[PDB]
Amino acid sequence: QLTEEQIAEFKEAFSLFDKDGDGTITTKELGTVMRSLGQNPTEAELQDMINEVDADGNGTIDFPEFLTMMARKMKDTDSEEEIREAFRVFDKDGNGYISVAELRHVMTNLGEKLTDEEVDEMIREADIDGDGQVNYEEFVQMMTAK
Amino acid sequence: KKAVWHKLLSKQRKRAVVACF
Ligand SMILES: [Ca+2]
Ligand SMILES: [Ca+2]
Ligand SMILES: [Ca+2]
Ligand SMILES: [Ca+2]
Repeated sequence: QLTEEQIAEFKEAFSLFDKDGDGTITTKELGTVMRSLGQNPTEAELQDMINEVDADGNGTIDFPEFLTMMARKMKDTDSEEEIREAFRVFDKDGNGYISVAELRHVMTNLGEKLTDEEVDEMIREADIDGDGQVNYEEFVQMMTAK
Repeated sequence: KKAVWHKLLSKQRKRAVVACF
């Protein structure tokens, strides 16, 4: 069903939600993650999401339940397809380059406070060829390390 | 800062996982 590489990647994802390491994701933990992404879920939304994934109706998500979800929805992700997907999302106009203005929009969309000086520094540090934007090879070099 | 690049990748990954619920 699921390989070992992907079960390890999914456990690492799980750990980002299970902040107290108790082996369950609560509506509180899901809500914390969502608000860290700039989203504003209601408690009713959070409950609906937990209910969709929660196989034994105990009102929390254990790792087996989370794994069943990832296997239904993400059974083809690696560190590589995720970087490729992130680049496609960030490159709003689809020209194969991330601009200063595109990175500002991504930051807002993901609830990351910004300044112009921070965005400039980010583009300059990633921009290996000096053309003033970040192409995919540049992105991959910057994103390969966690 | 590289940390902020990495944090954005992780936020995008978390958004994709949240969208699976
Ligand atoms: Ca927990
Ligand atoms: Ca459960
Ligand atoms: Ca672009
Ligand atoms: Ca460049």
